[PDB]
Amino acid sequence: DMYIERAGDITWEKDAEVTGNSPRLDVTTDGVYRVMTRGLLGSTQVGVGVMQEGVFHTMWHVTKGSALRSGEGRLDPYWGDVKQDLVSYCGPWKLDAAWDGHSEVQLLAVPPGERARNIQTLPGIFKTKDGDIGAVALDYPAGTSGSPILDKCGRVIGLYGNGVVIK
Ligand SMILES: C[C@H](Cc1ccccc1)[n+]1c/c(=N\C(=O)Nc2cccc(C(F)(F)F)c2)o[nH]1
Repeated sequence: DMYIERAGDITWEKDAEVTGNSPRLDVTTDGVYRVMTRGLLGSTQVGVGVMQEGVFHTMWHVTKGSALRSGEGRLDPYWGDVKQDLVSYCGPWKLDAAWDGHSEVQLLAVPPGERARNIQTLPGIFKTKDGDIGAVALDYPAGTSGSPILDKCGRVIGLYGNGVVIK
């Protein structure tokens, strides 16, 4: 039994936390949800995801294509990609926004057993083997993966877990 419970609103918080890990630039209803999996003993958060325009968005490794219970209703997967590590439920992919490249972002981190929180940060670019990946330099536990990363205009520009390749 894999299910979703709501974590909070998707907003750019003006008085958000600011990380010391990076340098500064200059001196059905929508929201974030915890993807859970109940067991014999207790319950355990496997990931995070975004509900937007009647479509639930998360990463493939969280659910692995499993149907999600949502209180009374049930959510079947519509589309996915294993190599990109993405999956949508109830409709096609709707998060069309992207990082501009010259701005700070807010990670709306939704960690396991802990409240949702915005952390402001400048993304770095890391030359990995087989790509220059852009990433937010913030280590959160596994189960936080799928947490949305936001721009100043409120839009989800990426999901936390794996970085983003640049070509
Ligand atoms: C700290 C750790 C570092 C790490 C990175 C990759 C592999 C292994 C380790 N890390 C980063 C992370 N996620 C993102 O940075 N995601 C993201 C997605 C789209 C867009 C943006 C952008 F807006 F910053 F560019 C970021 O998850 N973990």
